Amino acid sequence: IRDDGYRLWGNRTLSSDSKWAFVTRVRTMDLVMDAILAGHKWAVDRGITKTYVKDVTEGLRAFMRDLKNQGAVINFEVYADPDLNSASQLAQGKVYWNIRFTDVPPAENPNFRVEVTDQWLTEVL
Amino acid sequence: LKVQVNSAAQAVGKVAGDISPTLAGVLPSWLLAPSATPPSEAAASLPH
Repeated sequence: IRDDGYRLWGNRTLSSDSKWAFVTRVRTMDLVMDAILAGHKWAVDRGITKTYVKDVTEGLRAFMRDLKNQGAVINFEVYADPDLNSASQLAQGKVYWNIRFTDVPPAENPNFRVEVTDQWLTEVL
Repeated sequence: LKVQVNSAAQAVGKVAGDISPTLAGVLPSWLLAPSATPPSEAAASLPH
């Protein structure tokens, strides 16, 4: 856009959903959930004992709070799935965890409601 | 000597002109231009 070559301009992706409109909604979807895996590559072995479901449910909580403190997300929650986890499919190898995080919005349109006063109100009008 | 040699240098320049002062130090409009984007400190997750 500006100065004929100086800067790019625009962040929304070709998406039909308004939930996935930004690229930062899409990039932080995939680049935390492959950064979750990098470091937690031990989650495909070390078979399901009593501490194993408990080992990674604050293995992710301690890694995603590192994402929260560096600004990559805002506040989250990581917890094991209560209802879908069962012993019928734990012997199959399937065991579920629920991740819920919200990410930072990009300030593509900052509004500025300017208002003036002296102590509490507009003294002139 | 400022008369005769200058008349001789004007005579040489009429017969064989000088080479053009070619330009090799032509830069773009960047090397004296500040990066106006804010640094990574201003976008950090810490109130300043």
